[PDB]
Amino acid sequence: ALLSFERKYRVPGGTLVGGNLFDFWVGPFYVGFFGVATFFFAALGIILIAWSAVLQGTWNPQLISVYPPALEYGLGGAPLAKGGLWQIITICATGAFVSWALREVEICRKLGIGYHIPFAFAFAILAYLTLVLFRPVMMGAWGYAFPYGIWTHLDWVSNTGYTYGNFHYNPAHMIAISFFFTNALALALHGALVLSAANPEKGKEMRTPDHEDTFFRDLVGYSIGTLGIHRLGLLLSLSAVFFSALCMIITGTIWFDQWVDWWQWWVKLPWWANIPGGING
Amino acid sequence: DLASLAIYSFWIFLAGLIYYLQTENMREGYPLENEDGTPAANQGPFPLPKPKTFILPHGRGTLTVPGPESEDRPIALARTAVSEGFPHAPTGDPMKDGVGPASWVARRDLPELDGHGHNKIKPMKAAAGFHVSAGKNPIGLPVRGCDLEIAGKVVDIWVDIPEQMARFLEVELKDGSTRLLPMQMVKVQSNRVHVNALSSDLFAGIPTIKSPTEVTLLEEDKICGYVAGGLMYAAPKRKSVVAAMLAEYA
Amino acid sequence: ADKSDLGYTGLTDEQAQELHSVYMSGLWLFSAVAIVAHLAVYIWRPWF
Amino acid sequence: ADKSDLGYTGLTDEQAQELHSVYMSGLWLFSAVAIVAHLAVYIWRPWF
Amino acid sequence: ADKSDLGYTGLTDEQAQELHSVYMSGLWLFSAVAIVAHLAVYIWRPWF
Amino acid sequence: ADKSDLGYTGLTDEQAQELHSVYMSGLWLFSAVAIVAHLAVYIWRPWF
Amino acid sequence: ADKSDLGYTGLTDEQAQELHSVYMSGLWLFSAVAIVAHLAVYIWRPWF
Amino acid sequence: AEYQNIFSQVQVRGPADLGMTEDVNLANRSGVGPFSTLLGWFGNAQLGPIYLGSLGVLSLFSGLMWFFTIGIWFWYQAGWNPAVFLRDLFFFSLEPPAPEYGLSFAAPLKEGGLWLIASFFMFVAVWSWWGRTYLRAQALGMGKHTAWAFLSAIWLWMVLGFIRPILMGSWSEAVPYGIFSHLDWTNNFSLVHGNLFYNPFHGLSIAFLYGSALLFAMHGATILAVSRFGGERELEQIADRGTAAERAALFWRWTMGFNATMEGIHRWAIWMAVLVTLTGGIGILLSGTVVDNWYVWGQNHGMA
Amino acid sequence: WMIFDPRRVFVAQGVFLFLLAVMIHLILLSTPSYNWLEISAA
Amino acid sequence: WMIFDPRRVFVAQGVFLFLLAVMIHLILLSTPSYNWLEISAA
Amino acid sequence: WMIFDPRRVFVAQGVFLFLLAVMIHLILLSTPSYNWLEISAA
Amino acid sequence: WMIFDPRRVFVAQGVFLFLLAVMIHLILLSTPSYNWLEISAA
Amino acid sequence: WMIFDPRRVFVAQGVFLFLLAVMIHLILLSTPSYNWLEISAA
Amino acid sequence: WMIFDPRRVFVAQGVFLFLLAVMIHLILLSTPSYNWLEISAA
Amino acid sequence: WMIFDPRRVFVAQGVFLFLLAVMIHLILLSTPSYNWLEISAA
Ligand code: BCL
Ligand code: BCL
Ligand code: BCL
Ligand SMILES: CC[C@H]1c2cc3[nH]c4c(c3C)C(=O)[C@H](C(=O)OC)c4c3nc(cc4[nH]c(cc(n2)[C@@H]1C)c(C(C)=O)c4C)[C@@H](C)[C@@H]3CCC(=O)OC/C=C(\C)CCC[C@H](C)CCC[C@H](C)CCCC(C)C
Ligand SMILES: CC[C@H]1c2cc3[nH]c4c(c3C)C(=O)[C@H](C(=O)OC)c4c3nc(cc4[nH]c(cc(n2)[C@@H]1C)c(C(C)=O)c4C)[C@@H](C)[C@@H]3CCC(=O)OC/C=C(\C)CCC[C@H](C)CCC[C@H](C)CCCC(C)C
Ligand SMILES: COC(C)(C)C/C=C/C(C)=C/C=C/C(C)=C/C=C/C(C)=C\C=C\C=C(C)\C=C\C=C(/C)CC/C=C(\C)CCC=C(C)C
Ligand SMILES: [Fe+2]
Repeated sequence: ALLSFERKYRVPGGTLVGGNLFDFWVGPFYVGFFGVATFFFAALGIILIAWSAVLQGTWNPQLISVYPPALEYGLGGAPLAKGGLWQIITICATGAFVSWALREVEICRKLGIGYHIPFAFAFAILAYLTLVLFRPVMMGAWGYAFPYGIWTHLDWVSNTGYTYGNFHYNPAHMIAISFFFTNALALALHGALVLSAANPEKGKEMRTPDHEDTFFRDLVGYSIGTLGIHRLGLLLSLSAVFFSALCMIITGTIWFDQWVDWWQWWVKLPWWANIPGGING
Repeated sequence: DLASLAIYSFWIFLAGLIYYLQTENMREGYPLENEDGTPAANQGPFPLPKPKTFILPHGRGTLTVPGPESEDRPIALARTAVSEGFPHAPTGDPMKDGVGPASWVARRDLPELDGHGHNKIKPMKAAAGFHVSAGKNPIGLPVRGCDLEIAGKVVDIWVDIPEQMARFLEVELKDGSTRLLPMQMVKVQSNRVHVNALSSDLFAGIPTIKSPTEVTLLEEDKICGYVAGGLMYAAPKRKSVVAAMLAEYA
Repeated sequence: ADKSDLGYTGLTDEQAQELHSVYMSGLWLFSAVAIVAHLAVYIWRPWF
Repeated sequence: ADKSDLGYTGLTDEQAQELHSVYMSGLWLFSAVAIVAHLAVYIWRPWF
Repeated sequence: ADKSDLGYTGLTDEQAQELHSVYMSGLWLFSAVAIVAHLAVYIWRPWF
Repeated sequence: ADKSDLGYTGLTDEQAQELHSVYMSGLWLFSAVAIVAHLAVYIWRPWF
Repeated sequence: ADKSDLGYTGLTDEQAQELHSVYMSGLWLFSAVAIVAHLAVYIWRPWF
Repeated sequence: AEYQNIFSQVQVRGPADLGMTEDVNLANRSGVGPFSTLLGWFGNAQLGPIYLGSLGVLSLFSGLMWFFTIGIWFWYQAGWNPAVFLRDLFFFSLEPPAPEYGLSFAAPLKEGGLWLIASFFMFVAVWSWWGRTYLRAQALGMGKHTAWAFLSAIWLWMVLGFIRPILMGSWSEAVPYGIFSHLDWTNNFSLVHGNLFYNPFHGLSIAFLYGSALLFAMHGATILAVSRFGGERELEQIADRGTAAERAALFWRWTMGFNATMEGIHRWAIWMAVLVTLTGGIGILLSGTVVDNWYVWGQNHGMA
Repeated sequence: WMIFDPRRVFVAQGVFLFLLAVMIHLILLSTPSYNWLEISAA
Repeated sequence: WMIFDPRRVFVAQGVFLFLLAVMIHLILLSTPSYNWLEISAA
Repeated sequence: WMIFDPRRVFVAQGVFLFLLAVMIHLILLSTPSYNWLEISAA
Repeated sequence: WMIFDPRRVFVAQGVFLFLLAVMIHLILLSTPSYNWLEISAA
Repeated sequence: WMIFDPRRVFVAQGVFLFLLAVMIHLILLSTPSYNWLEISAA
Repeated sequence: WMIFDPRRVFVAQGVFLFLLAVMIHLILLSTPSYNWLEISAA
Repeated sequence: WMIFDPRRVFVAQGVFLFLLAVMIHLILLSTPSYNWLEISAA
């Protein structure tokens, strides 16, 4: 199936060196060179919810668990359901993260829409990596990792997330939250910055980008335009992750101690050194 | 209320919100049409809605949307696979019949209007707002195409007000017959420009803007689409292009 | 050769010596021949 | 240039030399290779 | 041409024929049939 | 046509015939049918 | 239609026609009915 | 001094122009704000104007005494020196009337005093800035959706220290005031209620903040990506469908399996909006008058 | 001539009757001193 | 001048009174002794 | 000019009977010394 | 009429009954009574 | 338009009746009395 | 007719069966009670 | 060339044997009861 204007856009290529051997449009979906790759990755991956459903216990993805290896086995493998079989799921996950963000280029080079999209999933490629590769290779073994589940890695983040006291004292974490609540801060007015002009209240003539400049300059004193808030969505939604992968690339591997004990490096200053002031005083 | 109540006014009132939302994103484009002009396979589980009345910003008519969807504009792809699926290929050269990577559309002859009573995009010789009167000022320098050779000379800027921005970079030919080219692809460093899209002997194939000051919404389709035409094919196959089109960083 | 209108394609006999000659391979090797696998099934083992 | 009739492309004579030598040979070079290999698969090890 | 004022249309008195003879008389099904299911729940069983 | 003064619009013909006709037939019911619910509440059953 | 600055519209001398024909006639029942409702409050039941 | 014309953006500044005129105002907006022309070749560069009426500065004032009330309870312990203030600009604290006081405002300045003023004024700052986004879309001829994602946003503000701490009846049931005091409070509502993981109303609100970046990681990408063509102008791409609904409307259907209308890409983006603090306001109006310990919720309505 | 009229009468009429009653209902609905529907037998 | 008149005349009249009234009508009912609607009873 | 003549004394004066007034009302209400409404039986 | 095959019947429709068949061969192996080849040791 | 035909029955309808079948089974296969599969011995 | 012969008839069977055989092995390895190397570990 | 020799099997089969090499290195080098080089301490 294809759209009405999807007539002129149909042209073979996009893929690199080898030919148009893999680029057949199966339905509404694109099966380029990384299309059948993800077909190979998505077919094996549904079984990885069902494998440790006979080794760890339950058959329902409520408590299904293929645990990460232990902490100290070294630079190597593991048991199985408790690491070994866990060690196989990732290169599919990530091998499928990759075969997706780069099958887009077989459409990007196919037409001529920009290459800033093999990229906004690469802050998701550099956000799931920081929990599977970036951490547990150095402190001992692959045992420093989370479980894949949907209720297993839940009681892994809270009642097992106060190893560093409270994680709010974690400054970049809290800056990578000074970056996150600001994502829907600028989707809430921009997802409503194109809605109510052809549908004003009912009947009225449509607005142009000069009413935008009498509504938002009549809002919050800053009107960078309409191309300043798509440079104000891709500024809300990619970086709360490098300020979290930096809230953790120096947390646990260097600071497996209380980050509530980090906020006593601030009160130590020669000026007010030997001085208890307020609350502290 | 209770411990088991409120999660049900939700598994229902919102279990059709991917349903109600999808159709509202499936206005334009649909219905689905085949590879010729034919009531196609179908639409989907979220079929297209029958549109409501659309009032336009400068009295451009009763253009309901989804609107015109048929085969008005010329298309030229020689159907390789008569079966629906396998792609199609242009007749002669793909940058003359306008098929593949270079796209456009036929619209009405009323350009984009703002609210002052005037058009949207004008050159610097159509708005004496900001000028040149201090030091030495760069609005007039030579360029280079993707063939790695000089292409022309750009000496002007199409100004903007509401966005205070820019949309085109006008090229003074040897003659004067107008040409155009987009804005974001560009990659200028020092004293000469480099574009990596079109070769320097395929710039006249870019339509002369009917007016050197006006861009009608009809014209603003190929004029920012021919460069996309050269982002797919270019360029088979051997030697310099391999050290030009591939690699790079930005 | 390109087409225009409903409901090509289509069409014929690109539909007659083609579409008739491949679809029944997916509608017999799995319709009545799938009841030939029912052989070692209908008796093994619904009845214990 | 593209042609007309049934069916293209192609390519007579290639209904019994292309769509029967690398198409119907698959109904043999593995379909029967299963039947022989299963004599060393079906009994390992469903019976303990 | 375009109509005069609010409401137009309207109109006068298309308001008092197609929206004042069934919008206030037929809409008494919203007033009459409702008490049928309200005289059954007025105090049954707010009074066991 | 744009009129100079208030209300126009308006518009007399559509002001006192559109906003006063159902005013003793509009602003005389909501200050009455609401009291029907009131006079059936003050006595039943605030008193213990 | 607008004249100039300070201040339209409007309007002289419709300002007294607007905001003293109903802004000092009906808006004084804001102190002829509310002050009538003041009475059930001034000493009932501050002073019992 | 001249404004230059550098290499590859590009830009041209703006003389003396504002916006539109209908139901707004004339002699209220102040002088033409001075322009920040400092490498303003990327986005825009234009300060002013601003609707400085009584529908906006009621929040400048009511926010300021929300800003100064916890302020005169952030210098109270320092030692009356400017050394300890910026030293503990966060270590300082202030809590509302105690978990035993509640419905009476009889509390003096000390134990729990300067909580009763900050919010009281803020009450007509937030609520007087719900309607600086709801009626300035009426000064022209637009809609009201801009503060209907805001009525949903002040739905989470409708439970924290408002509706629950009055029915139940106490001010400790509202949020302490500071910069860390409430961070030692976001984990309070966690553990006292037996952890809110099996509370999929607080957790789906989460689940509606994990769809703000599944919805703006790519919008900020593709609208910047189909902009060489003409997809930056979001005010001429819907009813007169340009080629930006062709490089961005064939791009995603092939990929993930569906695309969207140039108008409908603002219909999901405000549906992962009016559902974040809205499913948060419910999932925090369902926490305190339903089942406190949510571990004793999500095993009887979860596994049992 | 500064704000609106037509919008307030069909949609903003609600924030006067409904969202002023439906929230004040469940207050006097939960009160024992009234009950009506919770009268039954007590 | 700076302002018009005859439109916000229905919103400074319809709902403006209750903005003051809603924050003041409920500083009195909290007392179990007053109530006037709860005590006129037993 | 600028100083809102038919405005600030109509609407901004109609709310400064709430800006100046009610912020000091909710303090001397629950003061035992004055009371005048909270003396009760003792 | 319409519809397509030469593309679909080679790499598309084969994963429809494959979406129907192998998704339920697993299940007849989870049950501790059916199984048909699982319970062999005992 | 509105409702076409020759694509739904091939890859969608085969998994619509199946989708209408699946959310029915795992309750009647697991009701306090019914089941009709595992139990055949006793 | 159509489809492919010099393109997609030797590759719609290579990684296609690898997408249906070698990843089907992982089901008969999701066992550790059968298994052709995990029989001893029971 | 029917199959593609210097494409599908010169750097795409060298990782096709690399396909079935190291994924099993995390099953057979794994297993909770084998090792035979790691436990040189217990
Ligand atoms: C003790 C409780 C602590 C705390 C416990 C933790 C723990 C533990 C962690 C964090 C982490 C983070 N916390 Mg914290 N955190 C707290 C509460 C919060 C609050 C809040 C307002 O309550 C916020 C806003 C945050 C925000 C943050 C960020 C700084 C950081 C998130 C990184 C991340 O997710 O990127 C990663 C991005 C991704 C994983 C997306 C990748 C996308 C991939 C490529 C695609 C997947 C496809 C998928 C498999 C398919 C599914 C789709 C199906 C097809 C349908 N935390 C409190 C203070 N928080 C994480 C961190 O800092 O490390 C980086 C972390 O581990
Ligand atoms: C034990 C740890 C628990 C947990 C503990 C809690 C607790 C406790 C809570 C949350 C709550 C939430 N959690 Mg949690 N949470 C967990 C995991 C997470 C993770 C994650 C690790 O992925 C994240 C990112 C979050 C973050 C979130 C949010 C989704 C949700 C509250 C939204 C919010 O902050 O709105 C806040 C926004 C507002 C309140 C509106 C603000 C707007 C105001 C009204 C405007 C003010 C006007 C003013 C004048 C403006 C002045 C501006 C000037 C001009 C400068 N949680 C784990 C499972 N979480 C909160 C909740 O509500 O649950 C649903 C909550 O209480
Ligand atoms: C970062 C700190 C914690 C953590 C913090 C939280 C918090 C807080 C939440 C989640 C939630 C979820 N987490 Mg988590 N999560 C972690 C690790 C991950 C990782 C990873 C591998 O790095 C990923 C990809 C995810 C993403 C996920 C989803 C599975 C789930 C819902 C996401 C959502 O609604 O937002 C947008 C994402 C989507 C819309 C994608 C859909 C994701 C779905 C649910 C996963 C698909 C699996 C599917 C069932 C398998 C199908 C395969 C076959 C068809 C059978 N989390 C770590 C351990 N995560 C939310 C939840 O509760 O789930 C309901 C939630 O509130
Ligand atoms: C800062 C980067 C942010 C981001 C951006 C982003 N995500 C993106 C994209 C972008 C630009 C896409 O273009 C792509 C998309 O399709 O749009 C939604 C996508 C996407 N984000 C997704 C999910 C997702 N993104 C998340 C986060 C983020 N995405 C970040 C916030 C999260 C959370 C909440 O952490 C989730 C759950 C997918 C819907 C989609 C990725 C599509 C894709 O690449 O598919 C490949 C996968 C397969 C082929 C399946 C094979 C995998 C195996 C078979 C099993 C995998 C095992 C694994 C453990 C899965 C378990 C999932 C959960 C249980 C954890
Ligand atoms: C759907 C949920 C998302 C959301 C939605 C949302 N937020 C919104 C809105 C919406 C619809 C708005 O309409 C409103 C807005 O206008 O956005 C810009 C807003 C807003 N959300 C904001 C923040 C915010 N967003 C948040 C998050 C979210 N909001 C979610 C992502 C949060 C969280 C997580 O709690 C916060 C805190 C603000 C940017 C804005 C609220 C505007 C407002 O109410 O402010 C009123 C103005 C003042 C109080 C001015 C006073 C300034 C200071 C208080 C005084 C000190 C400075 C002063 C200058 C002193 C100097 C003296 C001078 C006189 C010299
Ligand atoms: C140099 O310093 C100077 C002199 C300038 C002063 C500085 C002051 C400082 C330090 C200001 C700091 C301000 C900051 C950073 C505040 C941070 C606040 C944070 C992080 C969160 C606050 C959230 C808001 C909350 C918890 C408010 C909750 C209140 C409600 C939900 C409703 C309240 C309603 C009440 C109290 C009822 C009142 C209404 C009626 C009708 C009685
Ligand atoms: Fe937008």
